[PDB]
This record gives sequence, structure tokens and C-alpha cells, in this order.
Amino acid sequence: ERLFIAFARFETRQKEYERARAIYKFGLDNLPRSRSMQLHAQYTTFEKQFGDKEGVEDVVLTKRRRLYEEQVKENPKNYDVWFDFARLEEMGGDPDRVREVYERAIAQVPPTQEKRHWRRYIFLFLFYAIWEEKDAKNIERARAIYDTCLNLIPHKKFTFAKVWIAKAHFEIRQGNLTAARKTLGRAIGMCPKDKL
Amino acid sequence: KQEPKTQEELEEDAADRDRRERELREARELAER
Amino acid sequence: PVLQHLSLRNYDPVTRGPKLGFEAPPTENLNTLTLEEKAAALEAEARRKAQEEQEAAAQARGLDITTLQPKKPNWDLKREFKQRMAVLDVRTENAIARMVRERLAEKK
Amino acid sequence: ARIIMEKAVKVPFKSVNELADMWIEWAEMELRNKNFDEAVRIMAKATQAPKRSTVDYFDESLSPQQRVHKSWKLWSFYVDLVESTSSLEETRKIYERIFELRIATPQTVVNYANLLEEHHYYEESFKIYERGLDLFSYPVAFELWNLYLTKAVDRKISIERLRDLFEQAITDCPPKFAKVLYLMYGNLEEERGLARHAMRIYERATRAVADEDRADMFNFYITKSASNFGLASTRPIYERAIATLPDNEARDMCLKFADMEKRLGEIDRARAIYGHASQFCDPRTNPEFWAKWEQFEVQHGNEDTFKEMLRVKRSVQAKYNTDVNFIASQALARSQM
Amino acid sequence: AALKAGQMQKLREAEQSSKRKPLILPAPQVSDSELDEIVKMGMIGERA
Repeated sequence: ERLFIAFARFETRQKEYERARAIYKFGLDNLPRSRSMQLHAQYTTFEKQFGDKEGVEDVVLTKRRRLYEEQVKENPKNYDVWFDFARLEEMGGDPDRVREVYERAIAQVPPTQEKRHWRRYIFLFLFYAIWEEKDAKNIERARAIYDTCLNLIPHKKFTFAKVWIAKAHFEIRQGNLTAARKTLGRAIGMCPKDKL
Repeated sequence: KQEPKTQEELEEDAADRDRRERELREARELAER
Repeated sequence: PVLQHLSLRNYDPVTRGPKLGFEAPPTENLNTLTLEEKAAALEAEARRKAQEEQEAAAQARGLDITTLQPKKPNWDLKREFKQRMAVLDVRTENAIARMVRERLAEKK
Repeated sequence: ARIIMEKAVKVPFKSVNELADMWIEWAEMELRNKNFDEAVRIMAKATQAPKRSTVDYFDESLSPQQRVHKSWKLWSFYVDLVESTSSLEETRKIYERIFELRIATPQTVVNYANLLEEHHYYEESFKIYERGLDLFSYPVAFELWNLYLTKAVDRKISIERLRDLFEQAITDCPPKFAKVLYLMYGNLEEERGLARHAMRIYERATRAVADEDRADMFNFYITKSASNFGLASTRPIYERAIATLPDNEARDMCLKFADMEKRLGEIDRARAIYGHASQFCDPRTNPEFWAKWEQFEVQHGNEDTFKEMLRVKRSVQAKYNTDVNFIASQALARSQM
Repeated sequence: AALKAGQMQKLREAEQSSKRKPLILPAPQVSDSELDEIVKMGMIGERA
């Protein structure tokens, strides 16, 4: 990769800017991902040094996505890193990537039955549902996600009133007042909460 | 004394203003064509 | 004419040469707070805050419920939740508003 | 007059500053007679060198007619004249010629971006800050990092852009700037990010700061963890600080850890903490710690624990009866008087 | 004598980074679940 680094920096030094972009892109294409991290970092430096806004955003997004994927592979239990990666994907604007990241985060179920871990998982599910409703505009997908979260919720051990409140708010936004009342009654029967 | 919280709009980068002006000029050229 | 035909940003006419950033740094000309004196502000803030908790512990007999847990955990996730609620509750209150309108339409 | 001073330009003076004076008084003569475009043409003729000029300015073997395009006086006065007379495109071209000629200064980078910011080109100002950061290694590049990070958090660009920007800044920094750099990356992670992010950043900040200010960095970490989460979260910071710090700072951290455990009431753990501190403390050189331990014992302890503390004091005092420690004890004893 | 003792205390400081018996902290008599219990009981009291 250092050959491409020095060649691109030389063509930068000659102010042949597009040629340097060509070297950088060709290096980032025909190299493995495990041997182009320095090339990728120098590309991000060059792009947000000399490129336009869209190119700088794209290069920073690619570097941040690679770093977040490496951090997630290092420790899949870091739900904060998963939330940050999902936020980066949501800012990127790719709905397929956002759905894939949400599914990958949903697959990482919390092993412990602690209140904090369940709260973090429920917050991740609520954020994914909010991203699906606000951007993807798939009300059926949001309802399915809420149903999956309610089914995966260990209500016999610990109940999350915020998830039920969010489901009721989504149903009220959808106009299904009777379904919201039925969900509220089912939640009260399963676990009556003062906040609920 | 309370500071006057005026509506300080975010000063748009002149690259963005130039992009908007170029889009308006392109729309005018397309309408003329 | 010099002081109206030179921008006085790179040339120093009193010495018949360029401006010396050694003598005149650009750090004093900012209208904002430079990155060096901030975090000195943060260090000072943490310092007198810390002496405030140690004098509060000295004057008190023991722990109160607001000094071991000043705020509940996962508070920043909730901060993100309300900064999404900043538009989600807006169209939610618009929702409850217009259903109030048709419900008042059938009740009348 | 223009003819004879053209001949003056032809004169090979002893010093390049003299021919610099010729060119600046040519432009000055033109600007008094309201010939600003003519003055721009004159000093465009002055610094006529190809795109691959690399001659030495101080080389007193070439004629000064050719080693004058790399003189900062002509370029500074020229670009002020262009800025006060011509439009933005020509001034950007002239700064680009400065950066190509490899004579630019950090002051010149800041001047580039200040010119852009007065014309509300904020993104190009960020671009020229980090181009200057690419050109200047790091003990030069702390000033550019100060201004660039301040203006980047001023404009409030995207959060991943700021994260990658600080990760670029922190990469090869000396500790003496790492303190400030980590302080703002933790500060921004608290302000517009997540709390556990800021916690891990303060942790590796304690890891990557200088020896002289490591203790204050653990102090900031402890205060922020106490303000953020419970003191049970602040315990692992405490035993890590005991594990890594030198003896005096470890003593201070150990005393504060004992204070926190006495505040919580688990005085058995505080007694074990005091025992460890007594293991790395000298009675005849550090008497105040032993006085504090006796004070803790008379508030919380019995005759058995007091006898244990006498036994540990006698054993430690016997242990430190080496020649070098006796020398240090007498040195400090006669130093305090 | 001062410089020789400076060398000697540099060697002593080199020894000082390795003789550290690690702080074997005792297990606390209360665990964090009961701490959270105290937190929510105090929260209930202050909210009342």
C-alpha cells in the first residue's frame, strides 16, 4: 500500500489532483480490506483536505463504518458502538444498510437478565423502530418490530413500560385507538405499572 | 439583563449558496431551452 | 494610501516587512474561545466543583441519596430519546389534537 | 523615472532585500498614481519563477535577481495588495502560489482560512486548516489544531466527522498537547454523544498523558465519573490508578480511595487500603499519612486494630532501615529546617 | 555525593516500579444490586 501512498502523494505534490484521486481509488479497489487501512486513512485525509463536501462525507462515512465494524467484531456486546454505527448508517441514507445493521443488532440478544442490559436492548429496538417509521415509512415493519420486542421482553421477570408507551404512541399516530386500548389492557394485565 | 435571543440563522457556506445559484441558473436555462 | 490599499493581514508597514506572527500571534484576534484557554476553564470548573463536594462531605454526617447517584443511569440514551421526541411529540400532539377535533364533531 | 528604476531592478545588489525594496517601491509608486492593476502586473513580473523552483534563498553564490521569488516580503505585500484590490479568485490563486512555493507559514494558513471565513467559505477554511496540518508535522501543528477544532465545534459539523477529526488529531500527539486534546474529545462526547464513550476516552487519556499531569487527569476522570455514574463505577479507576502511578501519586490516590470507602462505610476495605498504603510509605519521611491512619483508627477501630497498626508501623520502619533510605531521611529532616 | 545519590535513587526508583504487592481489595459486604435498591428507595422517598 505504501507504493500507492507515495504515488498519490507525489501526484498531489504536482497538483494533479484528479490523478491522485485515481491512484487512491484504484488502490482502494484492488487491495484487501486488511491491507488498505493506511491507504483508506490517507484517502480520507486527501478527500476532506481537497475534495468537495459530498466526497469528504462519503470518505469519512466509509472510514467510520470500517472502524465501527472492526469495533463490533472486537466486542459484539458493546451496544453503544452498535447504536453509533446505526446512527452513522441512518445519516448515510442507505435504507438497506440501516435495516441490515438493525437486524444484526437485534440478533445480538442480551444474555444476562439485568435491568440495564434489557433497558439498553429495548432502547436499541425503540431507536430502530423510530428510524424505520420516520425514514423508511413502513408502518407494518414498525408494528412487526414492536411485536417482536414485546415477545422477546421477559415480562415475567422485568417489564419495560417505555416500550409499551412507545407502542401506544405509534398506534395513536397510526389511528388505531382500539388496538392501542387493547395493547394497554394486555400490558396492564401482564404487569400493571404506575407510570403505565 | 436577559440577552436578546435573536433568530441567528446559521450562516450558509457560500459554496452552498453558489450551488443554489447554479441550480437556479440551470433551471432558467432549461426553461429557456 | 497604504493603510487603505493594503489589507494589513500579511504586511507590516512600520517595519517595511511582513507581519511577524512571533511578535503578533493570531490567537488574540479571535472573537471566540480558543482551544487552549478552554479546558483550562474545564480544569478550573472541575477543581472548584470538587472542592464543593469535599466541603459538602465535610459538613455532612454521611451520604445522601443525591451524592452517590446524582442521576439515574442510561440518562444520555434518554436525552437522545427526548431529542427525537422534539418532533415525535410534536406530531403526536398534532395527532391528539385532530382526533379531539373529530371526536368533538361526533359528540356535537 | 520608470526607465531608470527598471535599470535599478537590473542592478544586482548585494542583498536580496534591496531588490525586494525595488519591487515594493515600484508597486508603491504605481499605487500612489492610482495604477493598482499596473502594480499587480509589476509584482506579477517580479516573482516570475516556474512551478518547480527550489533555489536556496540564503545561497550567497547566485545572483539575487533569480533568488528573489522566494522572498517573503514581496509575497506578503503582494497578497495584501491583491486582497485589498482584486477579487477572491486572484487572492486564492496567489495563496496557492505561496503553498506551491513552499514558503508558507502557520500564520499564512490561518490568514487563508480567515480570508475564507470573512467570505463565509467555512468548508474551504476547514480544508486549508487540514492542508496546513498535513504540511506541518506536530509541535508546529498544535496551533492549527487549536484553531481548527475550535472552529469545527463552532460550526457543528456531523458527529462522525468530528470523531474522525479528533482521532486524526490525537494520533501522534505529544502528551503536553494530549491533555487538552483528550479533554475536548471527552467534552464533546459528553455534550453531543454518549457518556460511556466519554468515560473510555478519559480512561485512555489517563493512559496517554504525561507523567507530571497524570494525577490531575485521574482527578478529572474521578470527578467526571462521580458526576456521571455511581461511586461503584469509580472504584476500578481507583485501583487502576494505584496500579499504574508512581509512589507519591499512588499514595494520594490511595488516601482518596480510603476516604471514599470511609464515606461509604465499608471501613474494612478502607483498612486494607490503608495497609497497602502503609506498605509503600515510610514512617520517618511521611508522618502525615500515619497521622491520618491513626485518626481513622480512633474514629473507626479498636485496640486490636491499633496494635496491628503499631505492628505494621514497626515492621515497615524496620524494613526501610537501609543506607540510602537513612540518607534520604536525614536529607529531608535537615531540609525542612 | 549528591550526584552519586541521584544515581542511587534512580536505581531505587527503578526498583520501586516492581516491588508493588497488588492491592487485594476485600469483597464488599454489599453488592451493587442492593446499592440500586437503596437508590430507588431513596428516589421513592424524595419523590414522595
